[PDB]
Amino acid sequence: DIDGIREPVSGSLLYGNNIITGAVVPSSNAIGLHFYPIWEAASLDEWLYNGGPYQLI
Amino acid sequence: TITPSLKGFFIGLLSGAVVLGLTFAVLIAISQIDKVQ
Amino acid sequence: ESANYGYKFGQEEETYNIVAAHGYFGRLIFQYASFNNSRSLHFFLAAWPVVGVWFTALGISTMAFNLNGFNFNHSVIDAKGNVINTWADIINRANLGMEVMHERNAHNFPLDLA
Amino acid sequence: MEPNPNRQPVELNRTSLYLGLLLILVLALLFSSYFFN
Amino acid sequence: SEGGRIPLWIVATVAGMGVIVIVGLFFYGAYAGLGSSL
Amino acid sequence: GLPWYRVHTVLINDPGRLIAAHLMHTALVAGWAGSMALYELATFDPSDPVLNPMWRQGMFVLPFMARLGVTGSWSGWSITGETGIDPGFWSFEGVALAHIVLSGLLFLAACWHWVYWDLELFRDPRTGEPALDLPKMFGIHLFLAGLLCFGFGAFHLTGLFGPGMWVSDPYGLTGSVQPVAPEWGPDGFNPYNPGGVVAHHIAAGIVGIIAGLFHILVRPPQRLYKALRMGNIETVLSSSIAAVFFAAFVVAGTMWYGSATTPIELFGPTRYQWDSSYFQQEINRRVQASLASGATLEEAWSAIPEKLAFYDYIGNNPAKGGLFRTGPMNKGDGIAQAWKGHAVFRNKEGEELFVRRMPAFFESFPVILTDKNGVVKADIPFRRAESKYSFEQQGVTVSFYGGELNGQTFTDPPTVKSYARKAIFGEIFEFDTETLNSDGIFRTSPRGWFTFAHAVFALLFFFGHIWHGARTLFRDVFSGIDPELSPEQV
Amino acid sequence: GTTGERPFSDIITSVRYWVIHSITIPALFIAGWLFVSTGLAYDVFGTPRPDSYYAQEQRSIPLVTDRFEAKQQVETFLEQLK
Amino acid sequence: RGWFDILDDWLKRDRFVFVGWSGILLFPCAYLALGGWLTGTTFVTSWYTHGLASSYLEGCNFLTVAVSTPANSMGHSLLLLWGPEAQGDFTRWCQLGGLWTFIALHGAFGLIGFMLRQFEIARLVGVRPYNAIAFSAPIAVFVSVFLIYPLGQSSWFFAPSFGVAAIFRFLLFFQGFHNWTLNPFHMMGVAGVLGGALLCAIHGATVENTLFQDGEGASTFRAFNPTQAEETYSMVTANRFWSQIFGIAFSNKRWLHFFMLFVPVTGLWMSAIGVVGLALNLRSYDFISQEIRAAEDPEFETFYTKNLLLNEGIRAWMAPQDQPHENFVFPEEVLPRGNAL
Amino acid sequence: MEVNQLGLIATALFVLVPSVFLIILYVQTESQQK
Amino acid sequence: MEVNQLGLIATALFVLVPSVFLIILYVQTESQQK
Amino acid sequence: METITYVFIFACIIALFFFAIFFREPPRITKK
Amino acid sequence: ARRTWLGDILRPLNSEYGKVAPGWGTTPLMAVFMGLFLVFLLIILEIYNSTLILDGVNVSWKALG
Amino acid sequence: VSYPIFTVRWVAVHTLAVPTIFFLGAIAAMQFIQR
Ligand code: CLA
Ligand code: CLA
Ligand SMILES: C=Cc1c(C)c2cc3nc(c4c5[nH]c(cc6nc(cc1[nH]2)C(C)=C6CC)c(C)c5C(=O)[C@@H]4C(=O)OC)[C@@H](CCC(=O)OC/C=C(\C)CCC[C@@H](C)CCC[C@H](C)CCCC(C)C)[C@@H]3C
Ligand SMILES: CC1=C(/C=C/C(C)=C/C=C/C(C)=C/C=C/C=C(C)/C=C/C=C(C)/C=C/C2=C(C)CCCC2(C)C)C(C)(C)CCC1
Ligand SMILES: CC1=C(/C=C/C(C)=C/C=C/C(C)=C/C=C/C=C(C)/C=C/C=C(C)/C=C/C2=C(C)CCCC2(C)C)C(C)(C)CCC1
Ligand SMILES: CCNc1nc(NC(C)(C)C)nc(SC)n1
Ligand SMILES: [Ca+2]
Ligand SMILES: [Cl-]
Ligand SMILES: [Fe+2]
Repeated sequence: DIDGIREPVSGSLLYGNNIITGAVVPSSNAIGLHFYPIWEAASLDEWLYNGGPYQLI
Repeated sequence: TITPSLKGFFIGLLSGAVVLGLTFAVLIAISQIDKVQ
Repeated sequence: ESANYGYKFGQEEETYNIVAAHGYFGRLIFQYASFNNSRSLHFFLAAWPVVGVWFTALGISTMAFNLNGFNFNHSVIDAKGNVINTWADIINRANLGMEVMHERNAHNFPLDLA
Repeated sequence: MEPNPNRQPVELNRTSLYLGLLLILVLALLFSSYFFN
Repeated sequence: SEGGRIPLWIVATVAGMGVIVIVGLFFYGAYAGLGSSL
Repeated sequence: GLPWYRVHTVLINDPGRLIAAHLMHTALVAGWAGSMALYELATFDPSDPVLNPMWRQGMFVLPFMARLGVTGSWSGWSITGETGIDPGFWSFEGVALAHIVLSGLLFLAACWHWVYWDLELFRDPRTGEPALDLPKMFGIHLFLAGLLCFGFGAFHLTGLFGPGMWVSDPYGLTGSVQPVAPEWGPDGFNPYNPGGVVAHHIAAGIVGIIAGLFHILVRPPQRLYKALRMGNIETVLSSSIAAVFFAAFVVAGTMWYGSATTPIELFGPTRYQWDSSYFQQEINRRVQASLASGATLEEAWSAIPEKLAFYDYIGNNPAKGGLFRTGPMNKGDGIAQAWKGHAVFRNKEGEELFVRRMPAFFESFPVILTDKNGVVKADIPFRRAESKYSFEQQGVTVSFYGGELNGQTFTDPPTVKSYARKAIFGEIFEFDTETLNSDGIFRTSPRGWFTFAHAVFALLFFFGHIWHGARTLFRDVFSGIDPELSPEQV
Repeated sequence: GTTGERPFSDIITSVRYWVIHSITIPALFIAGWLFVSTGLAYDVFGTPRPDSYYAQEQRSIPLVTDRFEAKQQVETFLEQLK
Repeated sequence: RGWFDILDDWLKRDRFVFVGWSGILLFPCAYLALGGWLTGTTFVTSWYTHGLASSYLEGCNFLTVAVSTPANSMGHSLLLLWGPEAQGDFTRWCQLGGLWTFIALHGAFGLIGFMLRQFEIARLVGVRPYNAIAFSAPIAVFVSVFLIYPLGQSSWFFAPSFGVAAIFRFLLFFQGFHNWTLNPFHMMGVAGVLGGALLCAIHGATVENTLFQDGEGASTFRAFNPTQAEETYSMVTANRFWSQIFGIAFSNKRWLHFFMLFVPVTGLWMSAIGVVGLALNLRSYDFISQEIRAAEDPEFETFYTKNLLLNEGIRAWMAPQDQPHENFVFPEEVLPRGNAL
Repeated sequence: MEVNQLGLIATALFVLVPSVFLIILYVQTESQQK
Repeated sequence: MEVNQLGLIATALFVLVPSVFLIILYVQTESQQK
Repeated sequence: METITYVFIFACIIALFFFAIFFREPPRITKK
Repeated sequence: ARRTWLGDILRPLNSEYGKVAPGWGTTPLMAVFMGLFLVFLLIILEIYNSTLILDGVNVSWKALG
Repeated sequence: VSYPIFTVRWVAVHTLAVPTIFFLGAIAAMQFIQR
């Protein structure tokens, strides 16, 4: 949910993308500039939904 | 026969040769005015 | 035979005639507009892109605080006040299309301040 | 028959193999998306 | 009348200011001309 | 030893194996032709020349065979759509058959010329070493070409001793193979006049025969033989390529803009016909004529031949499509089945509205309806919040004349809009999307592909010319340079 | 390192040079200036004057719409101006 | 010997600005092209052509000025000063955008002449012509983009107009209409130009910081032997550096330099082919598998679908004043727009 | 998903064929005596 | 017809792969000096 | 099927990387 | 070498190898057709481009039968 | 040395030098046009 409006943008191969379209999506806008380390989420499921991987990367 | 655009073609075909002319004229001339060896 | 073999890793002298190089290039344009100093050549070779990209990076870092590009929208106007378009305006339309369509559902208000 | 005297041997060094493959593979990573379209 | 007489460094700083002047006239023209917006 | 990209230099002066090579290539190009044919014959559907002609089926080779006469199949059918015709031996099957054999023979020939590479004919009596007198060769070959060029125009295109060529009216409705009489007048230089294709080959053929002889007799002025490093085959190449890519940039232009050589009934419409509403005007012209002779709107439009209406559909515009949108035009919008009919839109007041058509440039375009004076009267809104022209608020309706939907009218907004949404592409048709499992995304016609392919190859060949040419004028400095330090001081 | 031409450096310094160009340069300048300031340029290039894009009322553009009768069409566009 | 060899003699004479046979073609054109631009940029307008002010005389600045293309009515007409259009008249020619085909066609020959020059000068000086091979790349770009492209479209009107801003719209257009950024060939293009500007920078620095000391000064520039001899920088040290920081490193200056010719020339060649295809509109616009899933399933969203919507907006909001000859009228209600904006 | 059927084989042969080419050479080079 | 989608690629790689194998060897054998 | 093809090529490029860095032809000086 | 029937019969056609004409041979005569061809192309080009119109020659799908 | 004046270099230099100043003059004048 890149834009923080609960409208998930899937950007990975296994979820319908190809090399050209696929991408790692930016952290949520709900998050803004806040630090979002994995240990800041109730779960990974929550972390992958708010674009946690983006920051770690 | 010889329509307006046909006349223009000549005008450009003639105005073209002239340019090639004066150019090779001037050139061939100045060329033959120095080159000693 | 591959023209490449004509070079051995760990050579003492040079593998090309930098004087013949300069000789040709100096004649293409004109002598003083050509390098003969390999060191000055290579400095330029590095200086140019690095300096240019430095500015491009400062551009994105600068437009990160909303100091954007030149805005010549409706600059040239005629004797009555009518707006005479320039290519700068045709560019604005293409920009509006992008503005007006990006992030469909994310905006709730008039001005895009974010 | 006479052993034709116009032949030379052919060569491809290891580095060229690598440079080659790097090109083939990435082109493939670049065009596969459009092949599957 | 040849052979350098007018000192180069002066030919430059003079031809130089001379350009900052014309190129500067252009920049002024940007807030007044037709390229204005007013 | 040799870098991979030079392995073929092993022939630069082995006339024997050079011919062995060139023989194998011809074999493959001939072979390809034969089998590309069979592939089309195994998949081309002759069931309908009106709405499903070769150019809708991604046929590429089949058209070039009709342009010169071959228009039938041993199985009975024929390109024009006739029956009972007897193509004889020269049917598409025949042509395909022929090439496959010519290929097998050129193969065997390539083998023989490879093993017997050292024939004396390639050794110069004087130097006793391999050599080919290019200048005389060129003269000979050029003689044969013009001799053949001549014959082609003289006997084939004229019908004297041959079929003729494809000729059609101004709106690809009548096309066929017909004998064409020469044309030396001025209008014979008009790309769209068949007579010019005949005259050309007869004249150019002769000029070609003369010029050949010249070159078979007169020798090359020393000055030139030196300048153009003749007697160095790798220069014959640099020049040929320059010619080959010139030929290419030209065929690409005549395919895209159209000419008596790339007829629409064989390669498809032009992007330019759609641009200038070419066929739209021919239809109207006809419809208004029928109304003059006191016919009804139904009768007028019903008179309009399906084939004609079909050319007035943006889905046959070669300018629509994509680079990786593969296949025939049918994998796109589907196999055309029938013309639904002319759609006339009107609004509550009876006023007749008009659908703004889709310019080739646009992948997607909006539905806007205006009257004769171009005033926007109705449209399909994005943000309904403040729509003033919704089909609903305007009572827009649609009526059809001639075709499947002839005589019918539709008034429920959705259905009206559906058709309005279609009007955008020109004449509305009925497609069979099942069969080919179409996706509904426009693909380009053979006219389009041939054009793309040749424009690229040409532009690519330019580079070859510049490369080989350079490599001919600088053979000496190849491998590197050497000594002195002269530069500035003549 | 040399050719026939007289080393720019020498020329850009020769009082003769300036004696010539102090006249020539401003000459060319004042000429072009007048080219614009006399309105001549506008006619040499058919370029509209601030008061010649549209007719008083019209807000439409004088778009040339057909090649061959273009020049003719352009002339008529000048007709509405005034 | 004879007038020809005397004509030659003169031309191939080593002056300040080498003329040569080639010059007979280069200079006439090259100057006319540059001249016509500089002329239009300041004097000719694009009103009768695009309904646009395009010269200093009208108020445009160095960014907004330009020599705009001819009307769409002209089609692909060569628009000769004395042709059916202008009819010998000069001012009309100017107003019908005759100056475009002028700059275009002239500059075109000028690029031929120039490459020939390289070829001619190379030969004289006795060096290999790899400077000419290289320059094929820029020719291809100019040829495919300023000629082949519009030759495939409706007319010269859709070719890039000569000017700074007037080129940016050419860019925006291609995104919006051809979705050019998604094209395999444009990508290769950039990989080459971007990758070429890397070799440039990287090689330069590798040399300047891998130099031997041949002087006692800090400003090591003077310490260079214009007259060959030893390598001025440690090719052996450079090899070890990169071999330890990047893992891979050159070790054959002959190859390292050929590579530098290849990368950016190949890149531009590819970017050309992509455009030669955009001429026929045979673009790389969409991915069918993506569109099909987006149709049936409303919750599927990729950065790709997102982009396509940006294109729709570009096309809808630009088309009107960008294609005047189409007398487009798009009611406010038909204009695609997100919420609020 | 809804991809092209030939995409797989087009990509496979696009990688294999030329790679197999290079490899044939490199190995035949590599094994040349001296 | 109604065949297997992978049949084509299964047959292609089944022929290519091992053929490419043999060929790599034969050529590297063939080019061994003396 | 597509995913597999994309990952495979990627996996192949990384393999190449390895061999290129660690199995290059040692770069020899002078003698050659 | 290896002579052959066909080989001998064709032996003449390929033998005058380096044989060149002296000086500027036919060059000038050639430089004229060359210039003629150049003008010929410009014409047919300009005709296709409708820059050179000629009543009688109508460069469209029309003028067809 | 005894350098000449009118040379090939001179011609070129002026073909660009002369027009330029003429334009810089033209443009400098435009800065005052208005409405
Ligand atoms: C030379 C021109 C040429 C042209 C114009 C055509 C045109 C056409 N063919 Mg044909 N064909 C050709 C040669 C040609 N073919 C050859 C040599 C073969 C033998 C393999 C075939 C075999 C063939 C078959 C089997 C079929 C066709 C079909 C068709 C139609 C296909 C529509 C399509 O999907 O295109 C698609 C166009 C492309 C995918 C081109 C994209 C090329 C890109 C992806 C790669 C370029 C390579 C590389 C990556 C570049 C990198 C370089 C590096 C230095 C950077 C079309 C009219 C079809 C048909 O008849 O349908 C009804 C059909 O079934 N063709
Ligand atoms: C039209 C005829 C033609 C002919 C007879 C040649 C012949 C030759 N070229 Mg040349 N070339 C041509 C056109 C032609 N070229 C064009 C149009 C270009 C511009 C792209 C080039 C660019 C070019 C370069 C840059 C070089 C040559 C070189 C050579 C020599 C290479 C020796 C070799 O082992 O090849 C080796 C070929 C291969 C190992 C395989 C290439 C595999 C890929 C790229 C393509 C596979 C294509 C496919 C099977 C079918 C293509 C069909 C075609 C119509 C598109 C050879 C004498 C080389 C040279 O001068 O060496 C001294 C060299 O460096 N050429
Ligand atoms: C768009 C950016 C770009 C520009 C402006 C540019 C410019 C130039 N490159 C040259 C050379 C080169 N460029 C090369 C590789 C490359 N060049 C690249 C990109 C560029 N190269 C790239 C990406 C590559 C990698 C392949 C090489 C290998 C060379 C050379 O050897 C050559 C050189 O000598 O280096 C300095 C110079 C050739 C001079 C000439 O031929 O005059 C003759 C033609 C003239 C004078 C005018 C006619 C040209 C017409 C078409 C232009 C009209 C343009 C208007 C006047 C202005 C337009 C306004 C714009 C805003 C659109 C020239 C200054
Ligand atoms: C071309 C060129 C160049 C150029 C340059 C220039 C152009 C310069 C200029 C300069 C200048 C132009 C300068 C100036 C300076 C100044 C100063 C340093 C000043 C000071 C001042 C003061 C201190 C003041 C004061 C005052 C007053 C006046 C008034 C009252 C008050 C007061 C007191 C405040 C160069 C060399 C680079 C190089 C080569 C080329
Ligand atoms: C021996 C013999 C025989 C037989 C024969 C045969 C049977 C043959 C065949 C043949 C064949 C069967 C052939 C084929 C060929 C083919 C070809 C030649 C192909 C080609 C291809 C290509 C070239 C491709 C490419 C491409 C691609 C893939 C993609 C992109 C684009 C392009 C196009 C580039 C007989 C009985 C007569 C007798 C005598 C002997
Ligand atoms: C040594 C050859 N001369 C030479 N000169 C120049 N001059 C410019 C201005 C392009 C940097 N460049 C090069 S290539 C970096 N070479
Ligand atoms: Ca006023
Ligand atoms: Cl969103
Ligand atoms: Fe270097």
